[PDB]
Amino acid sequence: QRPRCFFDIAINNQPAGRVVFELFSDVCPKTCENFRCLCTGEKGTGKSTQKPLHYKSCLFHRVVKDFMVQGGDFSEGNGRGGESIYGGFFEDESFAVKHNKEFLLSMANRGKDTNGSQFFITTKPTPHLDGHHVVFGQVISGQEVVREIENQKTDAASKPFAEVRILSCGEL
Ligand SMILES: [Mg+2]
Ligand SMILES: [Mg+2]
Repeated sequence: QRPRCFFDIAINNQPAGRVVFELFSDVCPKTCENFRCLCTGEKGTGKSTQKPLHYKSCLFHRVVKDFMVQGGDFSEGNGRGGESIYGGFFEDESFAVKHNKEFLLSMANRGKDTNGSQFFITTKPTPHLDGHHVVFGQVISGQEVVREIENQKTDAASKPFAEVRILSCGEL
């Protein structure tokens, strides 16, 4: 069975609901294990960042309407940071799953083989990302929460003016 993970979201400290993901561990096992462990916090402290390998209290720092919502920068909160559970970054595992629909879970990166902790959730088909970002899961519930994140007003760097925070997270 494929694992299922969750985020409980708050927007300016007001609960917005839970997003649940299914992870395609049969396609991208190393990528899925990283995300799963970042949900539970179970791998402890990031090697280079020296901060918890954990999405708890992390933000959705980049929102682009009709494109995606992105988070997981636990160490800098702005896209510059993060790290994987393996230390630093890990390689792009599979391009098998297409970015052909809303509500797919995919790895953010800064070029080839730079997977860390940052992830995004598509909000429309984004096929041009195929071969660039590894899709590794999908929303199963909480689509309306994702839409509420997507519709946030953002600053000049596409960061929501509201704090879109992962209040709690884990594995089901
Ligand atoms: Mg390779
Ligand atoms: Mg790129």
